Amino acid sequence: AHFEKRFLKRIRDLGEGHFGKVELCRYGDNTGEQVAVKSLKPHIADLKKEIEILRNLYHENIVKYKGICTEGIKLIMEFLPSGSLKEYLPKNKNKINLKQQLKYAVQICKGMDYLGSRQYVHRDLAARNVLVESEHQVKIGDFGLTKAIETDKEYYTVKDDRDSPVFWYAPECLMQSKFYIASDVWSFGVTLHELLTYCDSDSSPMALFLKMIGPTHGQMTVTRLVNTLKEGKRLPCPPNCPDEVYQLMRKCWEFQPSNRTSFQNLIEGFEALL
Amino acid sequence: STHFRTFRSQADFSSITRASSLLDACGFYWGPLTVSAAHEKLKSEPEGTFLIRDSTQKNCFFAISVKTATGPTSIRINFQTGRFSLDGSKETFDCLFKLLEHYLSSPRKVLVTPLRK
Ligand SMILES: Nc1ncnc2c1ncn2[C@@H]1O[C@H](COP(=O)(O)OP(=O)(O)O)[C@@H](O)[C@H]1O
Ligand SMILES: [Mg+2]
Ligand SMILES: [Mg+2]
Repeated sequence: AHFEKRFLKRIRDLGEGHFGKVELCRYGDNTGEQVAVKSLKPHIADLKKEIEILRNLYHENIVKYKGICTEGIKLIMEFLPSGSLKEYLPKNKNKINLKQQLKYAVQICKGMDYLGSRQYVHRDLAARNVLVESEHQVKIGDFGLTKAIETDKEYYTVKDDRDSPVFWYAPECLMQSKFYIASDVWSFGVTLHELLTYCDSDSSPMALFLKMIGPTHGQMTVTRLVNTLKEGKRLPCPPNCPDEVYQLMRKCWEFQPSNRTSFQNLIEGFEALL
Repeated sequence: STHFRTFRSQADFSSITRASSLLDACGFYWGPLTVSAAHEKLKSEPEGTFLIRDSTQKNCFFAISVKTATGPTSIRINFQTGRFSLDGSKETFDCLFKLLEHYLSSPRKVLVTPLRK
């Protein structure tokens, strides 16, 4: 489980996140398979925590852990060629129909429900972090912000002083930094909105919420986002999205965490439509 | 522009909504004014005319824009655990308007008259 830095290929780059960079490598015979290596891209203590989380997870709809490259530390994992839904959906708009989207929504819920069974809250469930293995299979990655809820507690309060994808976050996360399992359910409804809009930039969660908010900048954007959610305003029904699917999407956006649906009820909801 | 910091506590969120509520009451709060837009409104005002607006930085809430001898400038309002403080000062206040009422009596005499809408 220990890869040597002297045999890494460093082919090209795969994708850049808000916290790190991912590159494609292989490890003169070229007998090594393709692997995705995640570097720090300036911190060092957070990447070690992310590796310990990924090595603890083992699910069909979660990116498989591979190894570690010492020096600094680099994370090695399986390489999914189709990238993320943020890149796969805009390129296959006429290929992925509604039934295939609902199939993706079921796989994401089964992966998130398993993640919740291990007291883990993802805290960054978005289409850019849902990797695509094939046309019929997707996996969940990016656990840099994942936190573990204590077995006797119902949520985990964050004192990280780090940036957060606020346009995917529930009101309790924005106002108090509290993260329930229901907080990931909120993020799923936003991610489901991305999946149905094929990750269109003009219909992104940020662009639509900024339209509802109006002129804003700075950290006061968070304040105005909370006030917009307090007014009962949510992302609209995507075009060509049936009412039965949008109702399940609205169940994820209840202001109260206790009023939101669970992942197991979402699986039963989407499976009833297939 | 994608990521921000969530509020660290309900008390912190109550502090900012309390300040935003008081700022909407006064006439010299302009909300989402940029640095260039605020300085254009202040360059022709008498020296010492100040203004309250939202900061443009991700990690800051409010900022003050005043006209000094060299023209319109801007100062950050640091917020930490319900306390407000200026970027170049060590005086903390539990209220934003107590911070303003203090520097209206400061020996520096930087702020004197507010620019109303
Ligand atoms: N194993 C992988 N296979 C294919 N693409 C990947 C893989 N890992 C990461 N990526 C790409 O890298 C991008 C960002 O990776 P991620 O680790 O989520 O960033 P960060 O965690 O720094 O925010 C994603 O959009 C994804 O497309
Ligand atoms: Mg990411
Ligand atoms: Mg990340």
